[PDB]
Amino acid sequence: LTTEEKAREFLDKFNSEAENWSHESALASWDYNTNINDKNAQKMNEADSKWSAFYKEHSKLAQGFPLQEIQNSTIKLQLQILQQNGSSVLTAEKSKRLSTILTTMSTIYSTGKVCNPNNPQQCFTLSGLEDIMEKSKDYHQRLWIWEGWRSEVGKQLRPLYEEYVALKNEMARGNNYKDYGDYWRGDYETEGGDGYNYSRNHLIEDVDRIFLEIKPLYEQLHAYVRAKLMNAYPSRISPTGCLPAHLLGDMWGRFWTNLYNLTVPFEKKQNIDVTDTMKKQSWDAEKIFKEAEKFYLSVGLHNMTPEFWNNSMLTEPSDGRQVVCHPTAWDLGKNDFRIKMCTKVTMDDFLTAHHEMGHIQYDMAYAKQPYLLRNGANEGFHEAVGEIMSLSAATPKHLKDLGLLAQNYPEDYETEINFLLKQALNIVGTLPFTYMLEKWRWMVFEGKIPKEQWMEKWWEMKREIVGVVEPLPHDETYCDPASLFHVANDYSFIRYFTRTILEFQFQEALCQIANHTGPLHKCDISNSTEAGKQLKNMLELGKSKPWTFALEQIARTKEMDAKPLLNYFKPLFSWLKELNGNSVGWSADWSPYSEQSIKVRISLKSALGEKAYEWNDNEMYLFRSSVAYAMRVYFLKVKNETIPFRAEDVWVSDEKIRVSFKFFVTSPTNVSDIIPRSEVEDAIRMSRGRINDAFRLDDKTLEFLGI
Amino acid sequence: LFRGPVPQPYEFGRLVYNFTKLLSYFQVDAFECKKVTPESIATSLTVDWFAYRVADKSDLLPGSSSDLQRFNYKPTYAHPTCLISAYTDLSALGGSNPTNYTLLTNCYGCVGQPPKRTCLEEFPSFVEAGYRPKPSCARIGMQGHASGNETYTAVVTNNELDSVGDPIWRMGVAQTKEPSVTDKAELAFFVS
Ligand SMILES: *[C@@H]1O[C@H](CO)[C@@H](O[C@@H]2O[C@H](CO)[C@@H](O[C@@H]3O[C@H](CO)[C@@H](O)[C@H](O)[C@@H]3O)[C@H](O)[C@H]2NC(C)=O)[C@H](O)[C@H]1NC(C)=O
Ligand SMILES: *[C@@H]1O[C@H](CO)[C@@H](O[C@@H]2O[C@H](CO)[C@@H](O[C@@H]3O[C@H](CO)[C@@H](O)[C@H](O)[C@@H]3O)[C@H](O)[C@H]2NC(C)=O)[C@H](O)[C@H]1NC(C)=O
Ligand SMILES: *[C@@H]1O[C@H](CO[C@@H]2O[C@@H](C)[C@@H](O)[C@@H](O)[C@@H]2O)[C@@H](O[C@@H]2O[C@H](CO)[C@@H](O)[C@H](O)[C@H]2NC(C)=O)[C@H](O)[C@H]1NC(C)=O
Ligand SMILES: *[C@@H]1O[C@H](CO[C@@H]2O[C@@H](C)[C@@H](O)[C@@H](O)[C@@H]2O)[C@@H](O[C@@H]2O[C@H](CO)[C@@H](O)[C@H](O)[C@H]2NC(C)=O)[C@H](O)[C@H]1NC(C)=O
Ligand SMILES: *[C@@H]1O[C@H](CO)[C@@H](O[C@@H]2O[C@H](CO)[C@@H](O)[C@H](O)[C@H]2NC(C)=O)[C@H](O)[C@H]1NC(C)=O
Ligand SMILES: *[C@@H]1O[C@H](CO)[C@@H](O[C@@H]2O[C@H](CO)[C@@H](O)[C@H](O)[C@H]2NC(C)=O)[C@H](O)[C@H]1NC(C)=O
Ligand SMILES: *[C@@H]1O[C@H](CO)[C@@H](O[C@@H]2O[C@H](CO)[C@@H](O)[C@H](O)[C@H]2NC(C)=O)[C@H](O)[C@H]1NC(C)=O
Ligand SMILES: *[C@@H]1O[C@H](CO)[C@@H](O)[C@H](O)[C@H]1NC(C)=O
Ligand SMILES: *[C@@H]1O[C@H](CO)[C@@H](O)[C@H](O)[C@H]1NC(C)=O
Ligand SMILES: *[C@@H]1O[C@H](CO)[C@@H](O)[C@H](O)[C@H]1NC(C)=O
Ligand SMILES: *[C@@H]1O[C@H](CO)[C@@H](O)[C@H](O)[C@H]1NC(C)=O
Ligand SMILES: [Zn+2]
Repeated sequence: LTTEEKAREFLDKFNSEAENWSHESALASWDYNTNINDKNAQKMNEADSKWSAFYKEHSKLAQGFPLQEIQNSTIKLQLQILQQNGSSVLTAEKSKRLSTILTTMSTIYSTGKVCNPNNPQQCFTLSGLEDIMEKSKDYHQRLWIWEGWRSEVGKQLRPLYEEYVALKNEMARGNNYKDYGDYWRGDYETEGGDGYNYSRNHLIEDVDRIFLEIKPLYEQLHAYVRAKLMNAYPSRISPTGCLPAHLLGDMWGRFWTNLYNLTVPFEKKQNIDVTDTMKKQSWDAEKIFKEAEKFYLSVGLHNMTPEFWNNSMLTEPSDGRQVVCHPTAWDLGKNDFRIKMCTKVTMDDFLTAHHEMGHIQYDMAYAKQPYLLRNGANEGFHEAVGEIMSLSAATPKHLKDLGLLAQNYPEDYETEINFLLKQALNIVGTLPFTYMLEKWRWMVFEGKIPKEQWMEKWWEMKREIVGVVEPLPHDETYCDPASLFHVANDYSFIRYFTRTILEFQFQEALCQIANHTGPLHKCDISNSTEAGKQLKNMLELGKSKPWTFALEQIARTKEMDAKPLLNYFKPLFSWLKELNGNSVGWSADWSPYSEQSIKVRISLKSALGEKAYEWNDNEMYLFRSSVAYAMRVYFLKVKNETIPFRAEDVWVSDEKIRVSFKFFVTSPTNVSDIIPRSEVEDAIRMSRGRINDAFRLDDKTLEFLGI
Repeated sequence: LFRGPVPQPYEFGRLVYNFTKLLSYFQVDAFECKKVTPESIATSLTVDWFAYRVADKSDLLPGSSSDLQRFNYKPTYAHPTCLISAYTDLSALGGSNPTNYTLLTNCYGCVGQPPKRTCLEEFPSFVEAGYRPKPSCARIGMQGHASGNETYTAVVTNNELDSVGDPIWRMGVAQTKEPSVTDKAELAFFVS
């Protein structure tokens, strides 16, 4: 036999056994998740151990089949999957150390607390802090939570992230990658003839191209939100500047969904909600899933198996069992499909049921593929397929046909604007976030951004790309990106960017086939078997073909295209454009603390000559201490107040290599309270003589601009 | 069918026999049927009709993407139907001939009330098959016809209120065209 023939036999045997072992693991995991106890946890761990031992043995064996001698692309692809080394390229000490670091970062994140600075006995966990950030409209409360999280947790992760980056890059190099960023970008890499090849470097060019196409829409949404927040927080937001990071609706500014109550276009009109009708008509969990099944059948896709309806958990157990309700779709192997969900009779769970069943439909479609190829074409394909099914099901058109919405229910254009705006806050307002975050991490792994400039570049990029400005200047003891779940837990993020773009390409292509006329957001592909067939042809491919091929099969293109997204939100764009006028855009010069900051310029050479010293970190510390002193003296003598100002209450920003920087002072017990510039300038003059002596400087070599 | 002014596409007439006898008043330029043959028509009866141009008969046909069937009038073909496009001098029959022909070329919704009313071309108002155009779209065609303007653009409301009691505004465009046949009324009929 030849190498290819031997590889053929190897894979056939592997795939057969892999299915058997994978099934046993899946069953044990299921039993645990639907019945949480110690006995099931033990069975789960044992089943996973057996799977891992199996996979590793065959991974090593796969190394005996050189890819250079394989001409069959199906075989070559499966071998490439098995032959990956990963962490095993590291020595035992480095492999163990990396594992330890990853565990540590995860633990710090999940157990972090922030304590109210004016109430030491009131401490919240991340879940509590998130709950507050999603609802609070209090400028001060939001600020100490935002800053607290970054200081309490971010400063613990900083040193771990630095070691993490070094270790992950060494691993990537051991696997013949340039760096860990290059490693991650390999998830979009494909090879083949025609234009079906996609290099890792091309991913960077495509996300930059797409971002620029989206940007004009984001700027209109940004300007609109800014105008509304200026009313919610008077005198806090500048009409031509960036938005304060802590006022964006959540802990990180990832979604703008929670701003809807402040930004809603037409407040006298409500969105469609059929929850009350579902209850009135006596709907239950079973009926909801049965209706989802009918939807998929109307377009020529499968029914759920007899087993599905028996094995699945569609409602929360009433028998005492503890479960995790978070909705998931399962493929256990051997034609065993299940959904685990705690369904309520609501519109939200109605749409969720369609989403989860969409995942099952995809899993069934490629069940005929070899075990290793039973996946989506890319990491974003499964989610894109699920989302388009939810969009269709949620239309007024569909709801009327179901009897959940009055047949004579009138159309209202203001309601449609409210709908599109709410969608934009979740879909559009997040794209610059995902783009900016990955761009930063890629540059950090590559080495374009040195450790000394990690936070400097983070916030520079935030202002230029997203249009968000920090409430307070942060130095390099901070690690703001690590305060996010996905960064701390070593997950890739770009998948969210690509998922969104694909989602709209699929929706538009299917609506054209279904001969939909009018606005895209009102499209419903129900009863279209032509649209169904076009989709099925893509779904059944699994990952046996290049994703560019899979995309062409549905959207008739080999490239990602932002136009479908821009078309979806076209009516919103036009409305916003007319309303915003020429107020669209932002500068990156303004910040919440810039108006009352004082610029200091020092010349040590002209002061001391040969006796001149270096303005190092220790000199900066002394300066801040000297300012705090001046502030204590001023307040005690002028206001008759005793205020314990410390060096830590003196904030320093915009520091250059030359001795030039700006500073401002806050109250010891209040971070939203910035001491007026006039009070600070008065304090400096009063103690100017002592500040001078401290550094051996005169009034020409130590200049306070404005004095 | 031969009395008064001839109805326009946006205000078509609706009225609910010797088929040959009727087809002796008009000179037929084109004729077509769907789900039926004219022999069967001769061997309820509903007649829908409006002023149109014979020069533009291609737009009356099934599969057309013209403005007529988007904003003015569209058949359902649920029942056996025949299309007739023909012309005659109606004055001698007790009616009157039109001096020009008017149709809606666009109509779309508007959000908000004055002075903050914003009209969006992205929210088109299409006529449903078997139905008349909205009162606010029909208003535009009427004013356009009588304006003496080849292209007439307006924003109107016509006793249409929303869920909170506010006026519903619509914007659209009407187009007026000259007759193609000298001293004759050009008509389109949909008979089902
Ligand atoms: C997909 O296509 C099917 C088949 O045409 C649609 O089902 C149909 O739904 C309509 C109402 O939406 C049914 O007509 C009406 O049914 C009610 C009873 O619920 C009755 O009281 C009315 O007098 C009238 O007959 C129609 O009979 C029914 N056709 C069937 C079941 O064969 C379905 O609604 C379409 N779904 C979508 C999203 O378009
Ligand atoms: C198409 O034919 C119609 C007739 O069916 C023409 O309508 C006529 O248009 C003139 C303006 O060109 C109207 O005269 C104006 O009436 C108003 C209101 O009384 C008055 O304020 C003006 O000073 C002027 O006299 C005329 O009344 C109107 N006829 C009818 C019956 O309303 C229409 O102009 C023709 N369209 C085109 C493009 O030729
Ligand atoms: C993957 O790494 C192996 C070497 O690592 C050993 O085998 C792994 C499967 C794992 O068990 C490690 O802990 C082991 O230390 C590579 O095999 C070597 O390849 C070179 C050519 O570059 C060859 O000269 C050596 O003789 C090979 N050594 C052995 C034992 O086969 C393998 O090529 C790597 N595969 C990839 C895709 O990088
Ligand atoms: C989707 O529509 C096409 C084309 O229909 C025409 O153009 C449309 C935009 C619209 O204006 C229609 O009213 C027009 O009639 C359909 O393609 C036709 O299919 C029939 C078979 O049923 C065939 O005899 C025709 O020759 C086709 N016409 C062309 C130009 O190819 C298509 O079938 C429609 N899709 C569905 C699911 O109905
Ligand atoms: C946005 O406004 C809605 C009300 O329109 C808020 O929803 C209400 O929240 C309270 C408190 O939890 C509930 O008691 C009400 O029953 C809810 N009403 C509805 C219709 O859901 C919503 O919480 C607000 N969101 C934010 C971020 O403020
Ligand atoms: C698919 O492979 C071809 C090579 O056959 C790539 O084409 C090269 O692209 C680079 C970068 O633009 C150019 O500098 C080369 O000159 C091109 N070579 C040829 C022969 O055209 C192509 O870019 C790859 N496609 C993708 C998406 O990566
Ligand atoms: C910290 O300082 C801020 C000022 O930045 C205080 O803010 C005030 O809050 C009250 C509400 O109780 C408002 O009436 C004032 O107008 C706010 N001042 C300003 C300038 O906006 C805040 O109360 C302080 N927090 C404390 C002392 O806990
Ligand atoms: C690749 O091998 C599979 C069997 O594993 C076979 O079905 C397929 O036709 C082969 N394709 C080519 C191009 O040889
Ligand atoms: C859906 O289920 C019904 C009832 O068992 C069955 O008759 C029908 O053929 C199924 N649909 C498809 C496409 O097989
Ligand atoms: C559902 O699964 C249980 C457990 O295997 C089995 O005993 C029961 O008979 C099944 N019911 C149906 C309808 O298949
Ligand atoms: C009337 O016609 C003129 C052109 O002569 C045009 O500019 C004007 O807008 C028209 N009036 C309306 C209401 O459209
Ligand atoms: Zn999902």
